[PDB]
Amino acid sequence: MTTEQEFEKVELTADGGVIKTILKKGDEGEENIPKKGNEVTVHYVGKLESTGKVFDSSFDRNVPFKFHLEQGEVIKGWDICVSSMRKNEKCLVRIESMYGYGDEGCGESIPGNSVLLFEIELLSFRELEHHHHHH
Repeated sequence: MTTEQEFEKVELTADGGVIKTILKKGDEGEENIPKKGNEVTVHYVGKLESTGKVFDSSFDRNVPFKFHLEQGEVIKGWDICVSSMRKNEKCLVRIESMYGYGDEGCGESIPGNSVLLFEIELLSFRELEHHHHHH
């Protein structure tokens, strides 16, 4: 009956140091692993934790925007989350200044070196073997 789940955060995971919170866990899937360099489809949404401001724009709550993993658009914040997701799993990731485009300044909703939360749910993915076959 928990409305506020007592979840732990993963602070600086070994995949390049990103903060993500475990919400749902992948039930089972050996082949069910979305990794970088491969094509994945996910939706992102949430709020600005930096001030607790919930998202309310004409675009974010309306348009289903999705990116692909490792297309150069994603740096680290999404990268660690999606490359460690599962098709039946879900985590909340923290987009910090260095985890996002706080360097270049190119953001979407409110990119001001603030910490934002995006719920990433990997509904579609496809592991493509693009490496030389040893055997």
